[PDB]
Amino acid sequence: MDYIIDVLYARKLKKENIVLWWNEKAPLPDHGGIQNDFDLNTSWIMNDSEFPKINNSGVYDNVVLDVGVDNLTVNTILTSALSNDALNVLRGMLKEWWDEALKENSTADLLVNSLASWVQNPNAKLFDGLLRYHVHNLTKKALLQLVNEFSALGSTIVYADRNQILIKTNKYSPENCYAYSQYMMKAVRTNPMFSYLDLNIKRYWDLLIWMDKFNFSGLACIEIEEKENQDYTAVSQWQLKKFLSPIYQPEFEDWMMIILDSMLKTKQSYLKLNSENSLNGFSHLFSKPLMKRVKKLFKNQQEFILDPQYEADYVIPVLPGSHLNVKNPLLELVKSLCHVMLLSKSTILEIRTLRKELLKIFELREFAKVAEFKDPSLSLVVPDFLCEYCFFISDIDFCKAAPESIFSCVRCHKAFNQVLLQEHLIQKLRSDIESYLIQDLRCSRCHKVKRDYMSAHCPCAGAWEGTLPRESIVQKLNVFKQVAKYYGFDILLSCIADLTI
Amino acid sequence: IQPPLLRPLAYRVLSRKYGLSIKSDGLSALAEFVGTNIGANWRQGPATIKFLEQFAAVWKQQERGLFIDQSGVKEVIQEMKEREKVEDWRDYFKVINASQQQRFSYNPHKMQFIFVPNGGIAGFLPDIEDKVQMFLTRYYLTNDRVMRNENFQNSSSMSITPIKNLLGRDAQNFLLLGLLNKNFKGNWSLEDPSGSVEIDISQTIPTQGHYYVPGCMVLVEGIYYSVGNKFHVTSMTLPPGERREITLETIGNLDKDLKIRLHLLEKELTDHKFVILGANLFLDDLKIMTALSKILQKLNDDPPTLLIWQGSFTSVPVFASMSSRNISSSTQFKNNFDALATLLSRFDNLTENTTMIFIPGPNDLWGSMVSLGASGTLPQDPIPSAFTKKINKVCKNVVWSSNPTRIAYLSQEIVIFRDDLSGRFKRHRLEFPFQKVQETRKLVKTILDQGHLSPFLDSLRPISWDLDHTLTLCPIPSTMVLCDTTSAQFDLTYNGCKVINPGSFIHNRRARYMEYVPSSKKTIQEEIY
Amino acid sequence: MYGDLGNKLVLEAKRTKQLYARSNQDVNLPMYHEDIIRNILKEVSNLRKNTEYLKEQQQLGMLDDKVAKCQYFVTLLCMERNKRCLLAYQRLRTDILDSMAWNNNGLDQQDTNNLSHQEQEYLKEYCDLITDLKSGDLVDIDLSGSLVPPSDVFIDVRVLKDAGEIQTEYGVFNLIKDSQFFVRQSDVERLIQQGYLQKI
Amino acid sequence: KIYPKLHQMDMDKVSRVYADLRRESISTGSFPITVRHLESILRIAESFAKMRLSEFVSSYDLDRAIKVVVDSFVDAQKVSVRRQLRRSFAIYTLGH
Amino acid sequence: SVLAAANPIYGRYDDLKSPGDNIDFQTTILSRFDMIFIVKDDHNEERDISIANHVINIHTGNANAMQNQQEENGSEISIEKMKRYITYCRLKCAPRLSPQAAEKLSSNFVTIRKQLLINELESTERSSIPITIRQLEAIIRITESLAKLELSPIAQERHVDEAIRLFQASTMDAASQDPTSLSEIRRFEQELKRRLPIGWSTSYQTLRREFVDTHRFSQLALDKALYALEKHEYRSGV
Ligand SMILES: [Zn+2]
Ligand SMILES: [Zn+2]
Repeated sequence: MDYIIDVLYARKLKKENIVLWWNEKAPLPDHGGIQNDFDLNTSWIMNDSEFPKINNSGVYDNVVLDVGVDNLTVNTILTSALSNDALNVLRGMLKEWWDEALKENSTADLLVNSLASWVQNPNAKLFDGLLRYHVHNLTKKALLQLVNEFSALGSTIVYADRNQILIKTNKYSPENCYAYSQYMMKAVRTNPMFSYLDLNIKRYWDLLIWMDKFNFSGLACIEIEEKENQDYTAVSQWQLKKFLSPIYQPEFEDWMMIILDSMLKTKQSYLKLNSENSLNGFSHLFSKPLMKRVKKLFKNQQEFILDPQYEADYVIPVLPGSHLNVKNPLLELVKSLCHVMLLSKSTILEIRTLRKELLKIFELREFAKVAEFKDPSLSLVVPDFLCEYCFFISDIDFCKAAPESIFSCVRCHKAFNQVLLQEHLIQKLRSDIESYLIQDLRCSRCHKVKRDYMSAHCPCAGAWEGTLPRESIVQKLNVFKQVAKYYGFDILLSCIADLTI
Repeated sequence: IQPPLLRPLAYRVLSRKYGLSIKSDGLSALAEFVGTNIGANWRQGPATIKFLEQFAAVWKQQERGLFIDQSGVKEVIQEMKEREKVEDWRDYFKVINASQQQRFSYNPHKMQFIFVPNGGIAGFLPDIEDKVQMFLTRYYLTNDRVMRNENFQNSSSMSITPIKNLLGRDAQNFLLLGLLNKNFKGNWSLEDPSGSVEIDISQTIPTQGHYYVPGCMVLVEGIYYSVGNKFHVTSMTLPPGERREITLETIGNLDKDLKIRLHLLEKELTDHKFVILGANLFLDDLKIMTALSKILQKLNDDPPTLLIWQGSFTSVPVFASMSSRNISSSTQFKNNFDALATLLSRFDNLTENTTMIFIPGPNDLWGSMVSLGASGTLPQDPIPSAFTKKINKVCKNVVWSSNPTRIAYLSQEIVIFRDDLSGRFKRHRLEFPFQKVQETRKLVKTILDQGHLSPFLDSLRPISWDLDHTLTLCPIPSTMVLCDTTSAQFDLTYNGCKVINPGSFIHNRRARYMEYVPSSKKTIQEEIY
Repeated sequence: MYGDLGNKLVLEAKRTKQLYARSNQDVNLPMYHEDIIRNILKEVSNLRKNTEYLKEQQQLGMLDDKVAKCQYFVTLLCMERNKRCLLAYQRLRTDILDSMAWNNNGLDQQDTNNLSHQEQEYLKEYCDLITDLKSGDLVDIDLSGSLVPPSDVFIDVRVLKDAGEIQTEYGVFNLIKDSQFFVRQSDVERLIQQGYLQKI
Repeated sequence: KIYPKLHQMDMDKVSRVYADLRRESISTGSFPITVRHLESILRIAESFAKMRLSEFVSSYDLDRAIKVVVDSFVDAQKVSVRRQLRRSFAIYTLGH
Repeated sequence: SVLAAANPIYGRYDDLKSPGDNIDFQTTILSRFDMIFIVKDDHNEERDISIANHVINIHTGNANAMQNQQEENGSEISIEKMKRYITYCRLKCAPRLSPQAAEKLSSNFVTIRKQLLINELESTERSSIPITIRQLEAIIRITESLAKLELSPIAQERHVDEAIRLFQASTMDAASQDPTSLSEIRRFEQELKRRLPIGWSTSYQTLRREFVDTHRFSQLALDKALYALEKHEYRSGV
């Protein structure tokens, strides 16, 4: 119904002295006469329209996945009211719709929900690239203000998705804090002049081992909040654990349950003592079983290797995320274990002790780059992807998310069609290609920008370095090809075939 | 067959003649060749001599006795012999994409240093050197054509003065050649490899024969006023162009008897029809579909030797749709391309001994994804090969090429490009404080004399850095096809070269395609509906 | 002053010929100095332009041949000097070309970049002519035959580089790396021409 | 008679060591760290190996040399940063 | 040809300090010796790692040998006969050192002179005594440095002398940007940015607004502004 949004906005503008920019022939906004002028700003507004994500990988005593605010675009544009003329007209229309969005027909609510999509939909006319970019920037400042507001509270934002916001509380306080957490987040949301953000804090994690969206060990989600009494089983996608060899995957998962149980037990021990030191005790607790099972597994691998039946299972499945060397996949297992352990800052010394023990188990230098993990993510993401049925706005990560996760969005059961997925992926890819074609050079010593079309080396002593060349764009093209083998993607296949030529 | 007997024979034939080394294995090769000679090996001597001469001419390598590469040498020899016992128009007129044309770079030592374009996934992406050298190459071609033209004017006329040498003296007058652009101070700046100077647009008379837009080279005369630091140019003249024949004779023979033979053949050639439908053909409209069907019926009577399909094949821009209407816009774009292939093949004389050339447009995808209504980079991206399917098999003569398409004509040269450059000129025509036919003549003079197809700043329109050689008017074709929907349709000849403007497919209410006879050197336009 | 440009050119040419001559071995032909060549080309064109001005000069008022014709004759002297300098340089170039042709194409700067086109086909056709001399009559002797008197036909030679077997007139011979081989002089000479043999 | 030789060595261990050395001289209590300091560490390793009396340097003896040098550096720092720096280098200290 | 050895002040170069404090030597001596050069703090912990690798490699005999032979076969080519060649080729210096220079130098010499004028433009208030004589030592420097570069091993004088003069220009600019040196322009860009986010509009519109399209501010004051801003504010990374 974004065309209805177009006709209503046209009616609203016709009321004012300014006149609509609607143009059926070209869905691009029709401002002035050109409607087609191209410059650096023209590509600037359409591109980089992705929600920035803040991630702090760690393990914490009391973590809450929190409310998980939705439809932040309309909330932000309403809160902005607390070019400028079009902004004021749109703010008045949005306030009118919000008044209609409350205690009225469901059509008003649907129109309010789809207004955000219309603001970003190129197919819908009266769509301005400046409008989309400015709404994106407003959402950026909204996330910044939310972060600042959370900063005042004695809690740290360990993750930020702009769809779900993740904060852990510094204090080791028990169950009563969860009710106190609800009271404090009520107090937090009451303070600013907003009312459109999602309430009902949810999915608190009594323990969380935060790596990324897909690797975590959150426990005891939203409930009567008894602090692990009704312990929800640790939800753990493990997009890296899937990467692993199918035989080493159960071992890694079993040991991460063992690790989780050990840290939990040390957590009750520390809580009883008080009536991350708990993690520090946990480290010494699981050190002996870890080291004993490591060599055991290494000793087994000594004969396990060179077995045609075993090597068929031992081969690491080829996944779009990683390009690391094989490096004895069992060694990959212990390196991944180190990485997931390295989150706890206090235990990092004990983690170093365990690494020294392991390099005694298998010969290797105490500190080594080869011993370093350097896990590749290779996340291919379309900025601010939307599901027309659900109207939710969220970046969709094709490589990292599960095969059905790309297909079906989390909010509503409706599944994304493949054609739009390929269209958006190719959109980002080539848009980056022209960006590569329209960059501005940067010097070596002075580091100025290429204000000169006839430069031939900087007027500074240094030459023009540059920012982002072709080679890793080509490897990204190779990742696109790998996805194309993974997912049919005939439009993507055609795009790849064209790009090769 | 009997190597040792051939051993001294082959030694005499090869080693004594050329000092060439033959292995036992290649000598065995010659042995089975003698075996293939059913007759006794007497005239194999001359045969082996011709073998040696061909090997020396082609391979130019030691160790001929390979029997592997030597086997290929034997195959080439028998092909040549078969050609010995047995003792064009389609070879020329080839359609080349933007990247197909060989790259050329200016060099003071060698007037045009040979370069190479790029069909590689890594190769097609331009480089930092490509960034600097596209600008530098425009300037160098401008400088060399200007110095040749100034030699022509007077041993030469007034000479340009290095921007750096300008400011050294305040009140002195100088000749300049540089690229005009807006200075970040706010003034109009003329920029060359030596530097850049802000230009006082006052007291400046333009040359009425040429357009003038930012991002163009220019020959100017005036005072600099080093205290004022802005060049008080008096007279402003676009850099004079050079005729294709004059450019060739200045740069020497490059790829006379062959050219004159091809010219005679083309003059012998008759009724070769070059048909251009016109700008912005739309496959969506049914009335336009019927008009195009009637046009194809007309072309069925005489299949044109050239057919041009213009940009914006679809009526409205095609692009990604997250709010899909259960069917992607790209799917309609594909179906529109698939359609009319049967219509082309339905008419039997049509699409037989014919060629259809397609030009991308802003409404076309890969040119609408970059910018829905607008066009993207200056060398426009052709449609995906997937959208080319079943129309390439139904119609064998359809050619999918980028917007800067060229034809390597045997007696002439034809450059095909579609854009609304007239609108860009009009919105960028400069005012100097100091008619359609006339303005088209001025546009033609501007395009030819400036020596670039689209002399515009890369910021205004993205230009392929490694492909900038094509965007420069290095060849100066005798005939150049430039389709401007905005501009009035016309055909004009300038500096010994003809410029043809197909214009819109339908001017006001009637379909209209051109027809051109290269031998007759005249363009005719018909009307339908 | 006009020949001074030619003077620098001929000094450069004498430097090149000294460089080649001092080394008995082959010297790769240096880059063709077409910069100076073209400079002299413009000078001679403008020299011709000034000669035309002398003709028109007279047609107008420089009718004092004693003076005007003297000036024209002087111009003639300058242009002849330039021409003779260019002839000397080009002849020296061609002598180098013939030397290299005999030493490489006849005895068997491979790159032509140092060489201009005209002289490229010149040297190619000169090699063809050499072959023609080899062709037909005098085929019995090698037109580019070794100018050293033959010492001994049978000599032992160690293989410089391993290149497998190479067929001789009658005897099989494998070029096994560093293998002594005591045979007639023709084969060893021709392989020295390719350099696959050594140490005599 | 004894001349221990660095035939075996830990390149990247020393690399990370000098890396940590960096962005610490920014401290007001921290003196600049230079290449000659690294050469000093190397010669301290040589002195340790000579002290071990083996004709071949030992990797772990070289590790104790690293430990001694880094401890000297830490002592050179201001006590305020000294604690933060000692925690930072604790990832190196345990290996000795 | 004297090669100096002076650690300017307090040991370190102290580029972020006034050149008079930095250069204990009198600037007249600097001009008369005609050369200027800087060693600064590299930082670049990755490059520091690589330097450590190189130093240990040359330090450990087993690695030392392979770098030694690698340098010898291609580059280090018997340093003694490098000295022999240097003697022979300084005998080859003397014959001629500006055949190819003349035409290009006729422009580039006055070019570099103009960039020196640019430098005094950034160094208004004279930036004290040290910066004034640098232009004269530089104009003599070009003349002596073309001969220094010899035309390279052969006939490559101007094309590289341009880069070398650029290197020297920025060398002095690291000390001639201010009389605290870079610290003063850093303070300038800070007292600039103290309004840019909170006020001073955004996106060049404010620059089109204040001082009537900043025209009076543009020629000198705004240029000084951007020269300070640029350091703190698709070809190399990806
Ligand atoms: Zn949905
Ligand atoms: Zn610079």
